[PDB]
This record gives sequence, C-alpha cells and structure tokens, in this order.
Amino acid sequence: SMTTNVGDSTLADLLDHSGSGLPFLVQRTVARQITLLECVGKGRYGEVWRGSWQGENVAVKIFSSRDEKSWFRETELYNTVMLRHENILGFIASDMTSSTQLWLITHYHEMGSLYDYLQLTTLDTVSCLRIVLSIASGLAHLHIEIFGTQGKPAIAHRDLKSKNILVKKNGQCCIADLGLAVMHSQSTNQLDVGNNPRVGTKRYMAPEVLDETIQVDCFDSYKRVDIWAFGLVLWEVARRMVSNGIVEDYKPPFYDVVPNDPSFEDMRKVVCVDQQRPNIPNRWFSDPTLTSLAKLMKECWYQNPSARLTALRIKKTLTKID
Amino acid sequence: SMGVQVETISPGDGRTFPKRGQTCVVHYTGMLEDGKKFDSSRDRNKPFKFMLGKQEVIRGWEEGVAQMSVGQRAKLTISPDYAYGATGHPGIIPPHATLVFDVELLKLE
Ligand SMILES: CCNc1cc(O)c2c(c1)/C=C/C[C@H](O)[C@H](O)C(=O)/C=C\[C@@H](C)[C@H](C)OC2=O
Repeated sequence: SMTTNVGDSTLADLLDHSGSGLPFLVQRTVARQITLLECVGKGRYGEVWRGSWQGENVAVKIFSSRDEKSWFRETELYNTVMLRHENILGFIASDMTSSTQLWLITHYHEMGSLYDYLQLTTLDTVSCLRIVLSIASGLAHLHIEIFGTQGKPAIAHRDLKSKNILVKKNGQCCIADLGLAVMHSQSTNQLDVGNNPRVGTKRYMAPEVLDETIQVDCFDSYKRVDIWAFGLVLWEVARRMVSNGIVEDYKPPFYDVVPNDPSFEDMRKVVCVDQQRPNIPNRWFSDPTLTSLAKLMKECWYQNPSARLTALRIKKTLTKID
Repeated sequence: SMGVQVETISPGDGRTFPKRGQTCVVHYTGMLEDGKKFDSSRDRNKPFKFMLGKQEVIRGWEEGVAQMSVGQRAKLTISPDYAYGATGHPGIIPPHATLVFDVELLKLE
C-alpha cells in the first residue's frame, strides 16, 4: 500500500509466538486502528462487525452493556491460556474505551455461522463428516488438559450451539464464544467458574441444567452438558446431508414442540418432564453415514450424564466413518 | 508529571521531542509494580510504533514519551487512571494497577 512502511507486520506476524492473541500492548493499538465495515451478527450479547486492519479482515464483537461479564471472561481466558487450534476461533485482541465500549477482535470467517450455513446449502457425506469431525476435534481440544509450560487447563464451553460455530473456507468449523467457559486443572483440582450471570442458550440446555440437578462444583458435569449440546448440533447438521435424493429442511432442535425464544419451563417440560429427544428421520436408516451419526447422537442424549461419551470418543468414532 | 513519573536512564538529544501527529518508534518492556513482566518489544526484537495524539496507547505511556527526546531511555511509572484504570485488562493487568515501563524513544516518523 501507499501507507506501507518497511517494518510493517501482518496480523499473522504479530501473532507469531503469552496469551492467545497479539502482544498485550499491541492489542489496544490494533483495535483502535480497525475500520468497521459491515454488521455480521446481532443478538442479546451485542453486535459483531466485519472490520479491516491494514487491508486484512477481522471480526469485532462489540458487547452490550448487559453482557459485559462475557467480555471479561472471554478476554481473561484467551489472555491467560494459549488457546490456538484449527477448530477454535482465533483470538486477536481485546480493548475497552471509556459510556464504555468493549471489543473482542477475532479472525474473520467469511463463510459465516454454521446456523446460517445450514440454511444456505445442503451437504454430502464429505462435507457433513468434515463439519462434525472438526467440531468434535475443537471440543476435545477444549475439554482435555495439557500439562507443561505449553499446556492448557481443561475447558468446558457451556453455550455450544450452531450459532456459536463458524465455518472456515476449507469447510471445517471452529468453535466460538468462550464467555461462559469454565476451567479446571487436575494439578490443583481448582475449578474456575467465574462470575458471569449469563446462562446457556435455553434450547440447547441439557436435562440436568433444566431440572437443576447438575453438580455445579464438578468440572466433569460441565463437559457432559457440552456433549448434550454437541449431539443437538450433530442432529441439525445431519438433517442437511442428502441421501437417496432426500434431505430435511433446516430446523433448530425441538422446533416442533417449543416456540421461538423458548422459556426455561418450555424446555424443562419437553426435555425433563416428557423426556423428548429430536426425532430421527426414517430415511437416515437407509444411509450408512446417517445411520452411524444417529447412533452417535443417541449416545450424547442419555438422561444420565454419566452414560454419555466423551468428546475424544466422538472424535475417534467420526474419524472411523466414511 | 501528572499520572506518569519519568526517570531518565540515558539521555536523548535534548532537542527533538515528539509533536502531535508524529509517529513514535520505541522499544518497551512493561511490568507490574511487583516486577512481573507482561510485554516487551525487546523480547521479540521488533520496535513498536504509535502516533502521538491518536490515543492509540494508554495516556501515561503517551504523555511520558512526549516528555522524552529522541534517543532517550526512561523508566515510566504510570498511575492506574493513566493506564488501564479500574477494569484493568482481564487476565493481564489487575484492577487499579500502577505500571512500570522501560521505554526507549528510537526515532520519530
Ligand atoms: C459473513 C461472515 N459472518 C461472520 C463472520 C465472523 O468471523 C463472525 C461472525 C459472523 C459472528 C456471527 C454471530 C454468531 O452467530 C455468534 O453470535 C457469535 O458471536 C460467534 C462468534 C463471535 C465471537 C465472532 C466475533 O464472530 C465472528 O467471528
């Protein structure tokens, strides 16, 4: 560019080797050099904007005043844990300005959210398996503690859903939004649940969350809540894979029994009182891939959380499917 | 001065001070008040640039560098309201932190 000077770095160079993103002091300067361009998300959390920095695309989440504790938690996690993985959204920077604006800056994924993607296209066996395997890989990476200096605590997400998964250009996905995450280390048995009053998306809440039997001081319990939600995402995706010229329309989990923006009670009645689960379309049982995915979904949806499989076992199972 | 104490480690040219709109090229090491280093351009061997007056850096860092001449190295002790204030920067800078920066003003552009 005409404004380029010898010594200028790209974002990749600035990210090249404490914390997941840019060097701390570089975070404010880059944030305050971004030009906002297009709104790509809006919700109760605030807004997400495509922006540009030195000719590179970035995504900028601008938090609502009601969700400031998610900004705090997510910034704290990415700054204290080296969280770089192909299937976890790449953090770049966090910044605040004095009301106050709170920004979280991440990699920009032009293909958008999985929720929107499933409404814009159908899938085949290659693209379906790639999506669900990549989500399992990201989730297993979160859940597994890595020891040593280049390690990471175990992490449970607590708000996994298709809107919190982004599609990359290569057709794999990455898991986003760590504002509700909880951390655990076996070295100390310390559980870090944070201070965020936010709760998970109601439609995706596991039975033990809806009936308040979840053991809130047990890290394992939060992993099993993620597994339930992953099973729902697996169902959403599988519906959009064509087999024998047939495909289901995109629908969110429990579309047929709860309204939009369901209440706690709406979900508790469906999931806990009535013990309902998403229906498996009959056409899946004529397809070996969808038959395998249906078996996997069911193993995420046991009422007894101890019966559910691990993220790693899901990943291994999906790696063996063709 | 207000919000930032400047202790000279080695002198600049005594004549060339940053003006509004100039780009300051610096090396820095940032530490908490207990000596814990949290960031250093020296460790990655890559000078850091910011434009004076653009509020691209915390107020104390900017107003400290504004008092330095080219070539000067100085220790800047920055009060919290001239740094990251009551919020801090989650996971890095605690609330109400006084910061210590070792800064060298390499050149102006
Ligand atoms: C056309 C490209 N559309 C796009 C491209 C993107 O890169 C993003 C987003 C959209 C965000 C969408 C909102 C999303 O559904 C959810 O609410 C959420 O907040 C998930 C991720 C956040 C943390 C990051 C900042 O979002 C993106 O990175």
